[PDB]
Amino acid sequence: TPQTTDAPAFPSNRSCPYQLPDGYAQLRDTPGPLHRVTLYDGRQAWVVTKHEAARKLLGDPRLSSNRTDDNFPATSPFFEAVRESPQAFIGLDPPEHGTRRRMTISEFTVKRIKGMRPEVEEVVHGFLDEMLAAGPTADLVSQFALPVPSMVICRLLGVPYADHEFFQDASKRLVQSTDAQSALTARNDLAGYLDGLITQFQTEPGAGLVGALVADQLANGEIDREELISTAMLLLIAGHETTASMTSLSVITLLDHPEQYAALRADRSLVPGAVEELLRYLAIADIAGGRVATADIEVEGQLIRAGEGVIVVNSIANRDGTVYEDPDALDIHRSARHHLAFGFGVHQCLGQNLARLELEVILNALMDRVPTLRLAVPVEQLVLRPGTTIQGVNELPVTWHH
Ligand code: HEM
Repeated sequence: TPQTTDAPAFPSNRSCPYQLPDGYAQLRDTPGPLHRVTLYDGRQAWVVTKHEAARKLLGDPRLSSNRTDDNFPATSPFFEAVRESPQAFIGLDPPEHGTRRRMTISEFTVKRIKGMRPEVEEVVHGFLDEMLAAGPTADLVSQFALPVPSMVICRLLGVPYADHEFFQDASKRLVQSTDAQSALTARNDLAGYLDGLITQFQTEPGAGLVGALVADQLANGEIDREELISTAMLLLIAGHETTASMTSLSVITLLDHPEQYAALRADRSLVPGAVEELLRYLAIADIAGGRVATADIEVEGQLIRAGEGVIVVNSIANRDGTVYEDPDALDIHRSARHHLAFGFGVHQCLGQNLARLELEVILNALMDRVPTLRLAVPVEQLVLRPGTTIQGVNELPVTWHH
């Protein structure tokens, strides 16, 4: 009995850190902007598998971001936790979405990211000093990839870095949770911590975004205390986990393309372009594109009906050969313009330029301070996270010149 299905199981896991899962390359190859998939609980949904339809759909207000909707395309138990938990603005639609997002934008402006560059370099070179002095081998993840953006986002938010063991652990448990209870637990841990910080700030105003939200919006009744907790938690978790994942994966990927990595070292003006290429190619938040239709939507002769789930899969859309010639080839010299690693439209990544600055600084610093960096293990021995979470590795053994 043939087992071929026209709604394959989704998501799928990467077998190579920088290549689409076999299932996804297949989805990519099927003509038409949309394909049926079967989600973990048996329910069916659409995935968007082409670049222009991804942009169009991400821009269509008929696709809601409400993750508490009964028909939201839950991809794992994490989403069961999401569905019964309070929502940050990532799960809101206009006009509510804008009123919350605009409370946070001031920290992420181009001018502000510019003026973070000296601070990001200090943090990066700080953790490099320590790692290089500490041993001849290291886990790049715990010793460098994670602490750097952790310290940077903590200062932006006004979250004390002194508490980093606690909130880094809770962030991991939440984002990488495989069951709903573990996710709810990690969320509750972070929420109680952030609640304490809020009270503290009400007594003694504090620095950072959390400090400003407490002194301004909360005091005016413009945000709920619970919403402020959700907002700070989103930025705190996004701020840690995304750039950390890009760092480890970029290192693995560049070391597998030595000719391009050498070109990069020889001409640092190539770094911003290389960062855009690595973003396109690694697409680490590739299912952070879930939606539910609130009205019927016609998509090139296919119909998304009201109440149906839609996942905009940006890793697949980033490998659209009609936009990126030889899409599965890493090319730090290509134009990776218009890529969807950060989404598109009203929910386009708030932190995108912070992430870009961090990755530029990091790559330049590794090339400068540790040009002999190499993996301490074969790529094959690394353990990749599953396709239900942010892509990456939890451990990355590295070594360098003895
Ligand atoms: C390092 C690479 C990063 C990638 C690939 C990435 C990816 C994405 C994607 C695909 C979305 C769209 C979600 C959707 O449409 O539902 C998003 C939204 C978001 N990101 Fe990023 N992100 C990154 C870094 C960051 C950083 C460093 C922050 C710091 C706070 C951040 C904060 C956010 C927030 C708050 C949203 C929600 C935006 C909204 O709903 O209006 N991200 N991200």
